[PDB]
Amino acid sequence: AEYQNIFSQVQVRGPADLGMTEDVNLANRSGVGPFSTLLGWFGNAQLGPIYLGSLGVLSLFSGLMWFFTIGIWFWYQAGWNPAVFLRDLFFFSLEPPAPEYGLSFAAPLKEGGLWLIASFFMFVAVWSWWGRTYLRAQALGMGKHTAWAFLSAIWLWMVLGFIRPILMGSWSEAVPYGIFSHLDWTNNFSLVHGNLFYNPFHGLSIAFLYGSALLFAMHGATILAVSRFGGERELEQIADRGTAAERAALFWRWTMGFNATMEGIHRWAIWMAVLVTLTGGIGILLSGTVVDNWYVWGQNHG
Amino acid sequence: NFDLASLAIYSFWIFLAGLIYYLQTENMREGYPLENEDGTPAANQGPFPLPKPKTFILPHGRGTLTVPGPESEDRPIALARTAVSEGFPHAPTGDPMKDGVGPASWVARRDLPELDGHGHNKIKPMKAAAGFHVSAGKNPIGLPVRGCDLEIAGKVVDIWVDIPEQMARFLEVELKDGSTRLLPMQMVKVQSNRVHVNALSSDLFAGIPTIKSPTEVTLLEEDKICGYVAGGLMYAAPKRKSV
Amino acid sequence: ALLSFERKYRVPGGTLVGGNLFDFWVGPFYVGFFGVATFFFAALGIILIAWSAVLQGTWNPQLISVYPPALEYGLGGAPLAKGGLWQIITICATGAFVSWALREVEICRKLGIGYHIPFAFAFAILAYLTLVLFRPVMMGAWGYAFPYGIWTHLDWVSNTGYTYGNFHYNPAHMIAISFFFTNALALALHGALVLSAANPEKGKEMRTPDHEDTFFRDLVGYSIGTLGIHRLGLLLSLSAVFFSALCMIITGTIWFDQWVDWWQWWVKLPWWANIPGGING
Ligand code: BCL
Ligand code: BCL
Ligand code: BCL
Ligand SMILES: CC[C@H]1c2cc3[nH]c4c(c3C)C(=O)[C@H](C(=O)OC)c4c3nc(cc4[nH]c(cc(n2)[C@@H]1C)c(C(C)=O)c4C)[C@@H](C)[C@@H]3CCC(=O)OC/C=C(\C)CCC[C@H](C)CCC[C@H](C)CCCC(C)C
Ligand SMILES: CC[C@H]1c2cc3[nH]c4c(c3C)C(=O)[C@H](C(=O)OC)c4c3nc(cc4[nH]c(cc(n2)[C@@H]1C)c(C(C)=O)c4C)[C@@H](C)[C@@H]3CCC(=O)OC/C=C(\C)CCC[C@H](C)CCC[C@H](C)CCCC(C)C
Ligand SMILES: CCCCCCCCCCCCCCCC(=O)OC[C@H](COP(=O)(O)OCCN)OC(=O)CCCCCCC[C@H](Br)[C@@H](Br)CCCCCCCC
Ligand SMILES: CCCCCCCCCCCC[N+](C)(C)[O-]
Ligand SMILES: CCCCCCCCCCCC[N+](C)(C)[O-]
Ligand SMILES: CCCCCCCCCCCC[N+](C)(C)[O-]
Ligand SMILES: CCCCCCCCCCCC[N+](C)(C)[O-]
Ligand SMILES: CCCCCCCCCCCC[N+](C)(C)[O-]
Ligand SMILES: [Cl-]
Ligand SMILES: [Cl-]
Ligand SMILES: [Cl-]
Ligand SMILES: [Fe+3]
Ligand SMILES: [K+]
Repeated sequence: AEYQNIFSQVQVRGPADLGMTEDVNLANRSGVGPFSTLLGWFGNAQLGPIYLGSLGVLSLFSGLMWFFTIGIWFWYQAGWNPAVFLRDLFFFSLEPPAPEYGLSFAAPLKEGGLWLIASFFMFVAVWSWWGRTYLRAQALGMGKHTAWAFLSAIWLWMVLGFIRPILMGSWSEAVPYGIFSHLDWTNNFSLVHGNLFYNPFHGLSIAFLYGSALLFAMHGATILAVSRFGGERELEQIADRGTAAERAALFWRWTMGFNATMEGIHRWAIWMAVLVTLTGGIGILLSGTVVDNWYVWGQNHG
Repeated sequence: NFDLASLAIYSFWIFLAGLIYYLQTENMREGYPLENEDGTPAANQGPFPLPKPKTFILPHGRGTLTVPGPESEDRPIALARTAVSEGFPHAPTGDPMKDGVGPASWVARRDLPELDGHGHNKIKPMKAAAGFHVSAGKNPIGLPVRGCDLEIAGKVVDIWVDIPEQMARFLEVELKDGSTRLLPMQMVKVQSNRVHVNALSSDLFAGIPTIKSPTEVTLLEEDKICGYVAGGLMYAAPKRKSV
Repeated sequence: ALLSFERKYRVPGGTLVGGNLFDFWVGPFYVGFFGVATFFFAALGIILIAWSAVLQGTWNPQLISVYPPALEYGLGGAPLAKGGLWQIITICATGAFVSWALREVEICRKLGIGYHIPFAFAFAILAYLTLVLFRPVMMGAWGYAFPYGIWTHLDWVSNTGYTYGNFHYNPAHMIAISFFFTNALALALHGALVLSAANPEKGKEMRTPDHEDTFFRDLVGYSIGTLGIHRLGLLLSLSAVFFSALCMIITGTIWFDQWVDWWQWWVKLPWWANIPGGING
């Protein structure tokens, strides 16, 4: 058969790639980790090095303290028996404080307090990590597109767990930490707001989520299809268009009548994705603050 | 819009229309303005205008690229109209594999090698690439190369590797006369006892474009080689036996 | 009209059917035999929908809805007004989609590229064919397929899901969702990385793929590389859809009770089954 290039036929290895320096404070990069032949059939075999400054130490520590806080709660929910822990692992839930404690921190640890602690830790972890995304870009002289893109994800998370509960006047409106419980929450949220299929922002979010799958299938299939002309080498194709970029454009022009550039496909990409959680977080932020029932809103607003 | 949701959704649609507009103009930095088949500026360019140019500063002293700008093939195109009106194909006027047309097409990219983050040639033969070796999979160096006419076209004498990405990019193949050619790795099939190249018959190998220096390739040369081998799928088909 | 670089590629050849008969373009669009097949199937498809509107008595695009054969018709045919149209429009739909994949294969042939795109598309067609064709056939009626309407199909999604309780608990649907969200993560990041290299801080030189690896290693300790990431997006997104097909092909067929209750297999496993404590004892 013709070779498809989803996995590689031959792996090559050379000296560990320690990276570009630019302005990065090299005191804080680890050494390279192992090489994995398995990853190697699909992507790069090399693992590491990683950069861990102070902001990264904070983020990880805080992140771990979150997982832990939940874990403590779970093992406790499991009466300290590991059999029960493993058995019920998807049924355990760390729930927020009752409606009765509003936005206060007055609630007992076993009945709201731990949830606040966990949320505190997750807040510090994510935000510190956000700053990492900016600073690692900066040290290398690169654009801040990643940190901006990540902000759109942060937005939906921030709306669900912090902004919306603040605007609704209680932490009881926030999502519990639990595998089954957070799915139940999601279902319940829609039931209680007149079915989220009626929320125009929900519909957009889906358009974009599905569209991201459409787009990345298109894009990735396209780069692979032109990988015999060096397609994946997108920066140099940006700087000096080659037959790879041209055949790619023309595939699409001849299929659907218009097409992209090598740099431009990546702007369609970043936005297709980012609009998922943007529109998404609007949808939710408005739910119960401005609109109690999307079926009802729909009847009065086209 | 008495209500904030209505204001929100209406504002978002306006934004999305502006975003799509902006996105589409960003994607007109190459290949535009549209042209008639004779190469002149076409009459209807569409409702989107050309963006205001941007300039990229290329690294390693290699200049800048400003797009959009004066578009030009910078090579002659051996094809001729086959109809008296727009929209039909253009017959090659000679041998399209040699002429570089159709699926054998190449672009007049820079005739320098792609450089890496440190300004070193990106691709080099593995002999010249310190500490690089095959780490997994069947090593092709030494295998006979077979074209789609089921005839031996040569032997594999090296892998050309991308240093920074640590991957195989070409196989260097020695022909009957002792010269070598690069074959894209994406167009070969490393089998246990041979390398098989479906795109080309053995007689077409000599015709693969050569590289001016035996231990680097330039972007222009990459394009001609890759163009040529891909062209074989169409143009070598009368010599492609079943399989 | 033509892109500045396009003429060199507009050579004869690559068609799968009809030799040179349809080897030509209208504007930017390649036609070919499957271009003709596609137009024919789409056109008839739309005319029937446009008619089906008439018989519903509406023209509003947010009202128009073509409903499948009522569940009592089984896997037989129904009159045009009462199901027949949907059956014929599904045939036209499949015809148009499959014809579009085969046109795509033709463009690939003419352009000398790999067949990855139409292959990718084939996964979308299969998802569709699960919903309108494989699932209904395994269940015994066209009534189980979704109807063609902007809102009515959403009505169908919700009714279908709530038949099995909270649909979230379908485990193939959990995997499917994970691939969708991870794909969107991957697309954000990939878009963002390439652009951050192509468009570096003010006054500086374009960065290099080595900057892109370095950025990700510094951040998460790993870089998949640029061949990798395109392999990845294709895999994530195709996987999202494969699990979407799977999660439905099983629902109504191997599993038809409440999905939440499926997870009882794990809970009730014999070693920890009867240990007291926890949520489940
Ligand atoms: C996949 C699981 C369910 C389903 C679940 C949902 C849910 C849930 C939602 C949608 C939504 C949409 N769905 Mg649906 N949808 C299904 C199957 C389909 C099929 C199909 C033939 O299989 C089609 C064509 C559509 C089309 C659509 C759009 C009307 C709308 C936006 C989707 C989008 O952007 O996707 C990604 C694609 C792109 C960004 C590319 C462009 C696609 C365009 C917009 C499709 C236009 C369709 C047009 C209105 C009908 C044309 C028919 C003509 C006769 C040719 N759906 C199945 C039955 N769909 C959303 C909505 O808001 O509905 C009101 C929404 O919330
Ligand atoms: C019965 C259930 C309701 C319903 C209830 C809800 C609710 C409630 C919500 C959604 C939301 C969404 N739903 Mg809905 N939804 C339904 C039906 C559907 C259907 C369908 C076919 O029926 C589809 C396709 C969707 C699709 C979607 C998405 C478009 C959207 C979530 C986007 C996203 O990426 O979130 C995922 C992305 C995030 C959550 C971002 C999180 C980022 C943070 C910063 C990450 C931190 C990670 C942390 C550090 C731990 C990680 C550890 C590391 C791995 C080491 N829904 C039905 C009608 N849906 C959300 C939305 O936007 O609505 C408008 C939402 O809030
Ligand atoms: C109350 C509703 C239930 C529910 C019930 C269901 C049901 C029921 C289904 C899903 C399905 C899905 N759901 Mg669920 N689901 C719920 C909650 C969610 C949530 C959430 C955050 O809560 C999410 C993220 C999802 C996510 C998903 C996806 C895994 C999957 C949909 C994508 C898909 O199938 O694409 C597949 C893509 C297609 C079918 C696209 C086909 C496009 C074709 C090939 C081309 C058409 C071209 C067009 C006509 C041309 C137009 C003209 C041009 C534009 C010019 N669900 C709630 C709990 N979900 C669906 C699924 O898996 O289906 C297989 C499904 O049937
Ligand atoms: C914009 C829409 C999409 C999106 C975008 C997006 N997400 C992003 C970004 C962007 C642009 C990032 O830059 C950022 C990132 O870093 O990606 C690599 C991120 C990110 N998105 C993430 C997740 C995520 N995104 C999601 C969604 C989405 N993200 C959307 C679909 C989702 C969901 C729910 O669908 C999830 C779960 C993270 C991978 C990453 C943010 C990381 C973060 O904030 O971490 C804080 C928490 C920790 C640091 C603790 C982690 C602990 C580790 C397991 C390490 C263990 C510790 C140590 C190794 C030693 C001890 C271990 C033991 C062995 C003892
Ligand atoms: C497999 C992974 C993802 C994927 C991939 C994918 N889709 C693709 C491709 C690929 C690789 C293409 O090459 C092809 C393309 O050309 O894209 C621009 C395509 C395509 N994916 C499309 C849409 C699409 N993909 C989707 C999903 C996905 N596609 C996945 C998430 C979805 C949804 C709902 O999520 C939609 C809506 C089209 C843009 C395009 C296919 C165009 C095509 O087939 O055109 C020929 C047909 C017509 C022009 C019209 C046909 C008219 C019918 C006869 C009548 C309509 C009947 C229909 C069932 C009614 C629906 C009513 C709705 C309210 C439900
Ligand atoms: C949630 C997102 C998480 C991403 C980050 C995961 C956290 C991983 C943390 C790993 C801990 C790192 C240990 C390093 C500290 C140490 O003691 O070893 C250092 C030592 C050298 O120190 P030296 O003194 O020489 O250097 C200083 C001057 N240059 O190096 C080593 O021995 C080990 C290096 C190990 C690096 C490997 C990291 C791999 C990460 Br986890 C990859 Br495999 C996984 C992430 C996948 C992608 C996740 C995101 C996907 C969306
Ligand atoms: C109000 C919280 C907002 C963010 C949503 C957090 C819920 C997702 C947690 C999923 C389950 C994690 N856990 C603890 C079970 O492992
Ligand atoms: C959501 C549906 C969007 C469909 C997009 C169709 C755009 C194709 C435009 C092709 C351009 C053809 N022409 C003659 C105007 O140049
Ligand atoms: C899939 C194609 C979507 C193209 C987006 C174009 C949106 C047009 C919105 C214009 C604003 C309309 N309105 C009434 C809200 O003002
Ligand atoms: C017939 C539906 C076609 C859908 C394509 C949508 C095109 C959006 C054009 C943006 C309009 C430009 N504007 C007015 C925002 O500046
Ligand atoms: C998500 C909706 C897809 C975007 C469709 C809008 C783009 C239409 C582009 C047609 C312009 C082509 N043209 C004339 C510049 O060659
Ligand atoms: Cl750090
Ligand atoms: Cl942008
Ligand atoms: Cl060098
Ligand atoms: Fe890319
Ligand atoms: K070596």
